[PDB]
This record gives sequence, C-alpha cells and structure tokens, in this order.
Amino acid sequence: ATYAQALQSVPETQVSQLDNGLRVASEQSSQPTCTVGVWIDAGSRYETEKNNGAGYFVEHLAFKGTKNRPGNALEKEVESMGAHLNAYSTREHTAYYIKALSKDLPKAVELLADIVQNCSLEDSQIEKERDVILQELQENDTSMRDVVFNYLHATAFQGTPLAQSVEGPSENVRKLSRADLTEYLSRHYKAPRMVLAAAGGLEHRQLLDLAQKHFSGLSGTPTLTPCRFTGSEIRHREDGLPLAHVAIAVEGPGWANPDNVALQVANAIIGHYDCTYGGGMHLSSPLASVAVTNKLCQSFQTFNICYADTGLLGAHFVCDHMSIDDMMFVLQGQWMRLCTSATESEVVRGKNLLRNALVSHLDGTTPVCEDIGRSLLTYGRRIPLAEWESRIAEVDARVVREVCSKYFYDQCPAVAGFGPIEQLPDYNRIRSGMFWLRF
Amino acid sequence: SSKWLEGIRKWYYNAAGFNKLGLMRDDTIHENDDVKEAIRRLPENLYNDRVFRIKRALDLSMRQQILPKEQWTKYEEDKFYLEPYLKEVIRERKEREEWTK
Amino acid sequence: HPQDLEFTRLPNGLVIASLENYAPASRIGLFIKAGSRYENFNNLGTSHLLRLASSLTTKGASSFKITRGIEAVGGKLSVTSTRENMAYTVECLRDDVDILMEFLLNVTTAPEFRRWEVAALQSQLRIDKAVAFQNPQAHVIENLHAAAYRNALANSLYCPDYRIGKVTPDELHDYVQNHFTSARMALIGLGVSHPVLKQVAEQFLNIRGAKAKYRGGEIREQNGDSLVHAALVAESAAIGSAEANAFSVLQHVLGAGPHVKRGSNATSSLYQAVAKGVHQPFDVSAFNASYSDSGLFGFYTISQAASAGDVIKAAYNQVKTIAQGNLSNPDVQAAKNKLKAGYLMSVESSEGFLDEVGCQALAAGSYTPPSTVLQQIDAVADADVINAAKKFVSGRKSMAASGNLGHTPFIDEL
Repeated sequence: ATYAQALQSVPETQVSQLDNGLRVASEQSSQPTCTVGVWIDAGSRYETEKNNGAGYFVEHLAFKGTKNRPGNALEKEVESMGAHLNAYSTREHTAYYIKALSKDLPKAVELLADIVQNCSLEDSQIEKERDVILQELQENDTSMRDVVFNYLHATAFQGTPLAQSVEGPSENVRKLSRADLTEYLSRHYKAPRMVLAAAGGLEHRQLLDLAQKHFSGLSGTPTLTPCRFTGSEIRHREDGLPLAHVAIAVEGPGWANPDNVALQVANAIIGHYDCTYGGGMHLSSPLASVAVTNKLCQSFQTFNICYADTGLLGAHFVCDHMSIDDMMFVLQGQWMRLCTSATESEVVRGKNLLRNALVSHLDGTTPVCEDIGRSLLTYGRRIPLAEWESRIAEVDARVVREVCSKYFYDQCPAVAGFGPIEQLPDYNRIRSGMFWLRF
Repeated sequence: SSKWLEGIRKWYYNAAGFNKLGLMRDDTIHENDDVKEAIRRLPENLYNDRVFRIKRALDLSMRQQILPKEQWTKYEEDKFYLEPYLKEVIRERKEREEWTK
Repeated sequence: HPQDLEFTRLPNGLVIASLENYAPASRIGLFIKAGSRYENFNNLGTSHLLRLASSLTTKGASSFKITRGIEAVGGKLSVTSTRENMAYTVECLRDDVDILMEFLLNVTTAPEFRRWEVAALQSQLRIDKAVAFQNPQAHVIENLHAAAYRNALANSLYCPDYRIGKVTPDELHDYVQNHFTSARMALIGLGVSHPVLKQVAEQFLNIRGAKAKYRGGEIREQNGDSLVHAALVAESAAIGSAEANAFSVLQHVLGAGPHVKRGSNATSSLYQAVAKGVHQPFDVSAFNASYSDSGLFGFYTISQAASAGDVIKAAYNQVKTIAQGNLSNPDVQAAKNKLKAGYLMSVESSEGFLDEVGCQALAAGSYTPPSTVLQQIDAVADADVINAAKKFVSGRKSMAASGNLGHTPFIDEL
C-alpha cells in the first residue's frame, strides 16, 4: 500500500442538511464506539461589551438542569449508560460532545438535544455558578500561558470584539442576571450555525433519522465584520516570578487560503521544543540546535491560529530572564532565513512533518469529530486528506519564500510579555530586527 | 625498502626533539574545536598523565634544560592514544558536512 | 475488512503480532520486560538513564544520523515505561517503515553508551525529574509504592536524588546484556504485514527476577502546600484473574475520574458519602494499580489542610459498609457498563490500542480478543465484589500522605 492506496481508502464524511439549516455529518469506521456532538459557531466574538462571558456561563449551566430531566437526572442517565461528556468554548466555536458507546445512540441524541434547546435557569444554580466562575477566574489567573495568549489577543485586536476574553471580565461576571442569559440563548443557537457531528461506529441513516426526530421544533429563523490587527506591545512586568513568558504574533491569512498551507509548512519547520526532549544538540530545527547549544530557553512553540478571515502567525517562548534578547534575535534570524534564502531540502522536511503531524492527529474518534465540526463550520465542507496531499504537492521552496516574504517580513508585531521582562527589547528594536538590510 | 622507511621515521623522531623533554606523540597536538572535543572525550588517568607531562615540559623549557638521556621516551614505546577519539571527531565533522550538503 | 490481527511466537522466544488495517499511519511497538521492577539495590536509576538514552550512538549508526534521519522521515520515536515494561514506539507514514525499523533495531540491539553522552544525560535526568515532580500526584504515588512493598515493586520510576551522576556505562552494559533477551520481547505492528516483521525479527535480533512481598507501612511528607494528599492502599490481587476483574468492578462502584466535566458525580458513592459528611472543596477517587505478582487497591483523596481526617474516616466507613453487604445490583450493572465503556474506549486511538495489545500479548504470552473480554467483564458476580471489599478490609493497610499533615490519622485512627 502507498499514499494513493492509503488515501483513496478512507471514510467519506457523508453530510446532509435538515430543513432548518441544521448541518448534520457522519463518518463511519469499524471500531465499536461513537463520538456525537453539537458544534456551534457562536462564542465570545458575537458578544458585545455588556454581555461578555455569557458563553462560558452557558457551557457551565448546560448540564445543571433541563426541563424534562431536572438537575441531576441528566448526569444520572449519562453515567448510568456509562459515557463521557465534555464541552468547551473558544472565542468563536463552542462544542458539546459525548464520547459514548455504540448501542447508546438514540439516548445520546435525545439527551444532547435536551442540553442544547431546553436549558433551565434556576436562581440557586445561577448563584452557585456565579461563585464557581469567579473562583475559576482566580484559578486561571495562575496559569501563565493562558494569561499570555489573552494578553496577545487583547493587544492584537484592540477595540474589536475579538479582544474579549472567553470568560469575560470579572465585574461583567458578577453582574449578569438571568434575563441577559435567556436573551443570549434565544439569539445565537438557531438555524445554520450548528452541526450535529458523529464519528465512529454508527450508521448515517440512523443518525439522520434521530436528528430528524429530536431536533424538530427547534425552528430557527447578521454579524461577522472584519477585524483590525493593530500590532503593539503589552508588557506586564512582575519581577517575583522564576520564568519569562513572551509571545509574539504577526497577522495570519485566515481559513480560506492556500497560504494557510504554506504557513503550516513554515511553522512545521520552526515548530516546537521543550526542555524534557530526548536528543538535544542534533535536532533538525536550527533554532532548537542553537537553543540547546547555548541553553537559552526552556521551551517554545511556534504556531498558527486562524479565525474567520483573520489570524495570528505566532511564536511563544518560555525562557529565563537573562536571555530574552538572545532568543529574540535567533528567532527573528530564523524567520528571515526562511523568508529570503530557504532551500528545498528543509521545505521537504517541513512537508514530511506536516504530513506526519496531520495524519497522526486525525486519528481515533475525538480529533476526527472535532475536525468534522470545525471543518463544516469554517470551510463549509470537510476536506478529504487526498486534497491536502494535492495542496502539499503544489508547494515548493519558491511559494514558501514568497508567502513568508509576504507575511513575516516587515510587519508590525503584537508582542505580549509577562514576568521578568526587563531585557525584552523596546518595540523599535523588534522592528529593526524584523526586516533585513542583510543586517 | 621496508626498514629504510622505518629508518627515516625513527631518525625524524630522534631529531624532532620533543622526545628529549619527556613527551609522547600526542602531547604536542594543535588545537581547534575538533581536538578540544577529543581532549574533552578522554578518560581520567590518561588526562592526568597528559597534564603532568605538559607541566614537566613547560618547567624544563622554563629553565631550558633537557632531561637526562635515560628518561627520553623513545620510539615504539609511546602511546598513540588520542588517535581513535580524534578519528571519531573528524568522522562526525565530515558526517555533518556531507549530510547537510 | 478481510484482515484480523495475526499472532506468532517465534521459538527462539519472542512474539510477533500485527494488525494490517488500511490506516495511513504505521506504528511499530517493541515491548520489553525491563521496567523498574527488575533492578536491585545497587543500580537504581539505571532504568531512567536507559529511558533517556534513545538517541545515543549505536553499533552501525551515530547519534546525528539517527536524530536527523528520524526527523527527516518525521516519525515519532517515543519511550514509555511502566514498572514492568519499557516500550519503544516508533510511528510514521507507511512509506518509511523500513528505515525506522532499522533505527529501532539499532537502538535496541546495538548498544554502545559512551561516557560523555552519559554525563550530559545525567544533567538531562535531573531536569526531567524536576519537570515530572512538579505534580504532587507523582510524588504521592511513588511514596505509595515505596511504602507498600519491601521489594522489587518499591523501585522508583525516576532516578533518586543522590544517584544522579554516579551511574556509569558499566552498569548500562550489564543491565542491557541481562535484561534484553529474545524471550522478553513483543514486536507489535499496526499497519504493517506479518512477514515483514518476521523477516526483521528473524534476521536481526538473535540474543538468547524475584517476586515482591507485601510490606505494610506509611510515608508522610511535610510540604506545606495547603492541599493534603492522602492515599490509603491495601494489597488486593495479581493481574489476569477474575479476582482482579472484581476489584475493577469495585473501583467503578466506589468512584473514578469525572465522566461529566464540571459535574457533581452523583453516580459515584464515595463522593456522595464525603459530601454528606464534609462541606468543603475536596476530591476522592479510587485507585486500582495492577502488576504481575501483586497489585494495589485503595483510595486517593485531595483535601484542604483542616479536615482531611473527616474525609478519610467517611470514605473508610463507606468502603466498610459496602464490604459488610450493602449495595444494589443495578449499581453493579452501572459499574459494569462504565467498565465496558472504559475498556472499549481506551483502545480507540493508536497508542492505547498498541499498549493494550502489546502488554496483553507479552504478559500472558497469548492474545485475547476484545469481545470475550467484554463477556468476562459481564460474567463477574456480586458475591465476588463483596468478597473483594472484605479482602480490602481484612488486609493490612498502607498509607502515603503529603502536605500540611496536622490533622491526618495514621493507622489506628482511620
């Protein structure tokens, strides 16, 4: 078997549309398990200034009492049939998904529609979850990485709704009453913006029939402006911490470009290193080789994040307070080396890393069904991986260096620093290190 | 033919002069990053004998006096010890070059 | 799907198994009985230094060529270790199985371990131990397995404080030569064919301790981190038997990890008992660890520094009153559905399936299909559950606790 063999033989992701704009999607395989969820294209981007945090609030309250199954009957029936249940909400997307057993398909679909469209709001529950969400705000204040990415979004999209954090500010947490939450629920979750995704050992006919049964009566019947990528520098100096956390991003292309595939090849070249890895001095990234040779940083991950027709092309390193500038210089040197004179062999290494990471990621049930949700919301169609192989074969060194000269080279970064960052350069030193006069 | 070459090599080793100061063949090696790597990869007792022979050689060139005749390290009793370490260092350097080419 | 899994013990001693599916990712697992339990009191931390030594030079391939070739085909070479087993798992796309097969053979059966790389790897050992024990759970479980066995299960996953730097390649050669034999090896393939693995292991391997007693005891740690951790653990059962299956049923009766995120865990009984007793931010879970000769069953609690004692007393009285004959058979069926779900959904993805199939083939020397495993989980009876809880009660305890230990019972005051 080869790539034509292993890529032709793939399940097919049969999709359909129920007559409410309800986008339903299934994928079948031979293992006896299922992953069934509702992906919803409504997060914190759609929330205004006074209603920040209601989405995170909903995904807290979505398991705490429906009308037909009250407060503990939902969790009792779920853990009585023996299934896992999970939910999250980013700044755009929100997912409720059940990892369940194959013979529990109709009960899972019934409980999932009851979670979606019939959430009760008892005021005892709103008091409990107000206290719990304030305590989780104070918990997530400690994890430095999420503080850094919230800094990075809040300084890269200054003023737009995209700078709103997921949980929202705390005074906007302790003041939301029930009526605003009911208005939120009755506005966002209606007609086209929800996908019933189902991966694993199920039947597409049964899944379509159960959607047709339970999501009847949902009866769904005006946003998404472009956003401003400002580019700035925020620093939160705190000298009582052992590590410096620095993220830096420029603007990425978005969801709908082949330039996204090109920058995925580039960030597969630059990529990730951590302090616990095996084999230090001989790694393929020159950045990682220098950073082990001189012991600059503890870790970095250099990456891409795409939002609806925008995105950050980012790099985030956790390093000691004595070598921020050296790590910064070597990072911008590697960016400009890929921008100007990147040869063919390292592009081939990037294509191999992209293929291996993509295929090894889309394996199992849960990443497959996550891919179905985010692929029907953002694109409009789930791309089979043969087409990703085609768009990898449409990439040589020339397209990579032209697109990296289009995006990395000579832009205004968003720099976000947290910790002991005195040796972090001032913003014009980042600019004079960004472009080349060939230095 | 055979021993004529051996006569050349033994005569050149007598007329070199470092054998008269208590040195062996691999105590007068030029240092680049390769030979610094090879010195770093040595064992302990040979490294201690290396720094002791070097320190005696620097003393006996400090007062510029050559050792008495009986303590000169003759040919074919010296250790050619650094050769496999330095050989592996040069092989790895050429391996990096011809892999990245 | 015309290809089910294939299984063949080559009579030099080793086990080759495979599963040819049409999945584009190819995995090669190589499972070795060389974990921490095969050490003595003189080469501690040789397992850990051996674990961090994947990328050293082999007889036939230097370390630069190994690292750059593996990352040129972009396969993941990972080394995972439990107290019984080490596991060299190398995965990639199916067009580059042969070169990674060769590097796998190199790292296994061409060991060199030169000295300067060993020193750099000592520094790597210390940093890895720090990153590992920034979690409290690892230190609690390591004091747990140190306080419940006098013998080979009391060997740590990690190298201790003082042996960092004083482990030499002599002990590395010794441990490799007498714990990597041709009978203690399971070569598992996912996505490859059986005759290719037969060629590999038939051509290129050709090479050719003591049971653990129960001890009973306690280990406490004054750490002052305002979260008392406490594990109360008694000897339960060896692996393989329906006795161990009954203890698995018992831990799903008592309480496991949270199935519902940000939930209340109203099916778990221990959480309801302690929540009736105590009104705090707390956590109680069960703990079933299983090994070849023995195994541990107990519970594992995280509480505030004030009232850990009330938590542990309430949980202990709950386990006693389940042991004295007070439970419901629909609760047993809910426990069995949880166990069926846990076993069928621990083998969905690649690495979990590889680990399950490889340990299952290596330990008992033979494979068992998943459907009859579900049938045997169904066949466990209720008097077995009551007798397993009675065996937990009537056995000697063992306790490991960490944190601000001002209000923790020791043995008698449980």
